[PDB]
Amino acid sequence: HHSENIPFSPQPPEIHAGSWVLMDYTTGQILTAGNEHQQRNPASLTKLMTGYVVDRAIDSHRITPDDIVTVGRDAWAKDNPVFVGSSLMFLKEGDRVSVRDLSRGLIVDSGNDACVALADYIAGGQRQFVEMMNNYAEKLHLKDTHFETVHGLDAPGQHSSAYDLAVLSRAIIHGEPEFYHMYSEKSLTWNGITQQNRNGLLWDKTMNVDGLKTGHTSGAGFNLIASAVDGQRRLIAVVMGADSAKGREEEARKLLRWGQQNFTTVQILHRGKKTEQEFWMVLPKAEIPHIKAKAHQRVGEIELYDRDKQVAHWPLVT
Repeated sequence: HHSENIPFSPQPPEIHAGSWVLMDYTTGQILTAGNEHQQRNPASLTKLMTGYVVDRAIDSHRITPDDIVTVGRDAWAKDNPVFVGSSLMFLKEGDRVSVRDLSRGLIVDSGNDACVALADYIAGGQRQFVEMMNNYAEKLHLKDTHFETVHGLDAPGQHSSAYDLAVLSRAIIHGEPEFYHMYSEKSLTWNGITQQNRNGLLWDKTMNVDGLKTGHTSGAGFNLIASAVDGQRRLIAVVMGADSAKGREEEARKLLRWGQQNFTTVQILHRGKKTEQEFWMVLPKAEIPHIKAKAHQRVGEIELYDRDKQVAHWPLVT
């Protein structure tokens, strides 16, 4: 399924980073969070939004992943100082490439060239694509978020928040199914060059992480967006401003592990003896044995209890 405060929530672990959000997928509920709204430069994480515009372009049928795109000199790292040092798909002017293979270059390689080529194809140009990136931050209520460039390079004005990126990540996971799946592909070969997905957590042999993206912000630490499944439930950990690359891996998997062991996401409501609503909730596992629920329409209300404390309330029907 996809949709204030968690009752009797155990104490959060201490988190060594600037900012953090651990969020539930089904509900969007924050399980824990520190300094989550502080404006911080996202660096390459801007590319989550870039992929999202591509996803939404496919979803509205304006493009298709089979569409054959021609690479302008725009999307070629030779002669563009904007690109040197940065990560690339290594496209050449005159290359004819699928939307799909450009989406893989974006995601798996974090290809800055690929962003430009997708941008020109999708909006007709770089600045119109950023207009769309800002329109989709505004639709999604990313109140701390503003973009300037299609790849996050040469963009000192751009900014986001741990919270906003949690929200954007949930929208990404909830979009086109085969788009999100490309975040889990471990490698891409393009024009004779093979490169590795930079998200180390994908190879973790203790979870099912199909996560998003890692990054770094000149003089503001190390950042991460992971997401993990366990059975029928998904968590999203954003970490920002960790000391070191090893920190953000350990802090992100410390968050997700504490999420996984101590909480569950459950179906409270459905169709029966008590609603018209289906309703899902994030609860501590220790709280599951303590939850109690005390013409066409009707006139009472349902009052959900955890132990002897009411938490939420909805009308009573039939």
